[PDB]
Amino acid sequence: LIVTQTMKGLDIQKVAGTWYSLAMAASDISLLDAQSAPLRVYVEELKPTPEGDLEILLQKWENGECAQKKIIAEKTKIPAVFKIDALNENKVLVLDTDYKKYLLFCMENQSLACQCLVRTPEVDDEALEKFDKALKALPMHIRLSFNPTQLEEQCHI
Amino acid sequence: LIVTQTMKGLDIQKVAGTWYSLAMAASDISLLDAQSAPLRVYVEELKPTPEGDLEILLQKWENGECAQKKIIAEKTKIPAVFKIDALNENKVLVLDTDYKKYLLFCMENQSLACQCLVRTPEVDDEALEKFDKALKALPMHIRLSFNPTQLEEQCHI
Ligand SMILES: CCCCCCCCCCCCOS(=O)(=O)O
Ligand SMILES: CCCCCCCCCCCCOS(=O)(=O)O
Repeated sequence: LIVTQTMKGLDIQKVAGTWYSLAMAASDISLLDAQSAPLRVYVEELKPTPEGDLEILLQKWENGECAQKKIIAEKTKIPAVFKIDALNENKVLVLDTDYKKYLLFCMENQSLACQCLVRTPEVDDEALEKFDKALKALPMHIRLSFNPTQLEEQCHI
Repeated sequence: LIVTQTMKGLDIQKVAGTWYSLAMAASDISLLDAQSAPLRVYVEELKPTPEGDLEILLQKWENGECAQKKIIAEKTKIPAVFKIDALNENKVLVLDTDYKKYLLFCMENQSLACQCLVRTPEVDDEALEKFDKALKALPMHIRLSFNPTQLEEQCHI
């Protein structure tokens, strides 16, 4: 592991709905620098299933255009940790959430990216503070932040 | 203005010599995101002149390659503020320095980029702390950081 913050008592059902990728950070600049960078992903919505897996809808710049993406995170024995089936299986960790305003999560394979998710297209200073505090314990080298205008655009244009 | 930290008592002669661009931050992502981004510049050396102007040597990715650059910052009535002659004249502000370990500066036209400069190819946590504290009073949206290996490479490859 690298991340050692996970949320206790996570009720996955309650993260359902609309999210905005307010800020992102990664351990390597190449993970986030270009518009087409591997982990430069913009969360649209989370749909927990009844079995407790997590369907994710997001946007990614790929074809020289903003593409829709539907991916599936499978549950593990840890309620705050999920697993996506890629070539090498990537781990998703929910560090913290209050369900109604913000959610903080990291993705790790080694390399790592984290995001601050918010419910509304607004700069939540407080959620950004939690994000930054969760991150000082991590070796990040690129950090991005978006404004309310960009949050309402496809791929944060 | 946007930046309202400048260093008091700056002795420009004493910033002469070798510097490393340890961290950079900008108000807009486009200023720093790509390798060829406008303000993605890597400081090599500062040469104050006897009149008190400041010659800057730096590296910039431009031709699909890492290019050498020699630019001149002209003094103003404020010891911590200098002016580069571009199409629109850009202002350079020295926020803080201890001459021997770190220097913090911002460039502003509106948009803005700041850097944490260090003498040695080492992660100075303390200088990075000062940088981050000087920045919370600013509206930055992209932040980059480099490791010791990259600091010894041309254009931080
Ligand atoms: C509880 C938080 C939910 C996790 C948020 C989404 C993680 C997305 C991982 C994308 C990997 C790369 O995606 S790709 O389809 O473009 O290859
Ligand atoms: C005391 C600190 C000294 C200031 C550091 C250098 C500022 C460089 C501004 C580059 C502008 C863009 O440069 S360009 O030549 O590529 O167009």
